[PDB]
Amino acid sequence: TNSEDKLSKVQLYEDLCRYEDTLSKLVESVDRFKPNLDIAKDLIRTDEALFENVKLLAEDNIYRNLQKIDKDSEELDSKTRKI
Amino acid sequence: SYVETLDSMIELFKDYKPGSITLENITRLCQTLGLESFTEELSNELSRLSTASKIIVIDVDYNKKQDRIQDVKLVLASNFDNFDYFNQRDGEHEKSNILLNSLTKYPDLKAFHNNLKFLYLLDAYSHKLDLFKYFTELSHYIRQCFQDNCCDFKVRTNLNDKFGIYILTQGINGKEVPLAKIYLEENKSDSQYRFYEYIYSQETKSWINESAENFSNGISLVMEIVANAYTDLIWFPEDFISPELIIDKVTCSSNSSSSPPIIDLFSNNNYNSRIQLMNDFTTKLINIKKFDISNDNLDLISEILKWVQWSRIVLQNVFKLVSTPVLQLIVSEDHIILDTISECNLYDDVKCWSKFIEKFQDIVS
Amino acid sequence: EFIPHIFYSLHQIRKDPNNLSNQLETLTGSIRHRLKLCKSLISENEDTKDLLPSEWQDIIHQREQELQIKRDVLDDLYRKLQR
Repeated sequence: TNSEDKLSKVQLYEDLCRYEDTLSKLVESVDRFKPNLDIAKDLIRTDEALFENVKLLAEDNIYRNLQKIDKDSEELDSKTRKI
Repeated sequence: SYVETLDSMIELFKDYKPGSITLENITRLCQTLGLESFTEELSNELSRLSTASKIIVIDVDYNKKQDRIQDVKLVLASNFDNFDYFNQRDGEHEKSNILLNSLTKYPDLKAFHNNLKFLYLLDAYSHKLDLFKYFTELSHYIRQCFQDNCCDFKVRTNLNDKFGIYILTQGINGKEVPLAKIYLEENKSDSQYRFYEYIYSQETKSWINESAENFSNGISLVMEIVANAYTDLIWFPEDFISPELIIDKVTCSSNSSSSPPIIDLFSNNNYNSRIQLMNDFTTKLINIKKFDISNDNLDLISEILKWVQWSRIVLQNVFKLVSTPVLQLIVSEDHIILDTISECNLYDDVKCWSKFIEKFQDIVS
Repeated sequence: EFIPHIFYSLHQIRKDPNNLSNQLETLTGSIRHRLKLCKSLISENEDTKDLLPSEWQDIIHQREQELQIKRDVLDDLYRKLQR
């Protein structure tokens, strides 16, 4: 149950959320064959924000290195424990 | 109003997301302007995209291995082959091609689209008026008109990878600063507007229409003021130029109280305590960005530029110095008087304006 | 992949609105398809949604403090056992 709470905590989740909302507005506009510029510009800037957050996620690897050094920590602890 | 709104939305979408520089996006852009386009394989490593219209042919060489544009060539089907599509840089032996630069130096197609829209305008509206010839020669006629009128302005073609006739002044550091850009624009207001060829005659020292039979319809010669940008905006007396010649009036839309900073400076008591400011303007100040200088209005270029230069050197500096926290300072449309100490007017030389500002700064500091 | 397809379809929308309503409707349906698969792919994977900032610093601090206390106790053991 806490998983979804953690997922909602990171910004890019909200980013995909309002990106979906903006495309929903755009499709509603084109359904009414009345394309509103503000919806499209909101869509493009939200997409750009998505893409910058896509870069920001990548520099990931730090957590992975922390994970391997954590495994090193507990394996050293177990070794010294059996010692 | 639906078509005008749709065209305005299409222009907005074209400007807001110009697309990435790819062969497919360049082809789609050319097709969106009604240009005929074909792709040829010159080699296993090189493809050419050739695009054509009535007069213009543009070859774009694409390196398939590098994912990059290698070359761009413009060819005219006019009897005039001398159209300058290179940037005018003083002291570089390599004339840098505007079209190639717009596809290699920029992150997007916006620079290329603007330059292509300009070439397409000349193509569509050239017939017996050849606008490629006339626009090239016009830069020489304006340069001569300034020499004959003793105007200290430099004329350059094609500045910063953009088509246009650029009018430059010497700035305080001897650096050239653009004052205005002259170019052709579609006349949205009157498709029947006759645009004639005007030549500057060395003999008469005037603009002359040699061939009243040589006209194009639905085009205007536009003078755009290049703001270095609210304090860097140029303001004109409302009666300085006929309202029919004003293409773009910056309407301060009715929800932000930006008077000219000049008029707010007649209303706001936050002055240098040494100066009593007196307003002697008879007219309202309006912000004008674009002028129609077509036909008989080519004489106005020198008057508009003198005002723009006087406004930058005198008015804007007087305002900057008065606005930084008793002598009477009278400010009018064409003259400024500091009590009995110093005066300058719009018809004085630039050297008189500089001396007035130096003396004014020494008193206000 | 949905990102480049979204980009491209976005651009032929903004380049050619003068296409007949058939193409506009079909292309908007295509974008709705791509974002539908986008939201699905977001949905099944918890790890990405977690990916989708001081905690990393706190983990680094705890790792370095446990490392230094391990080094100190090992130095003490080395000093004591050599007798």
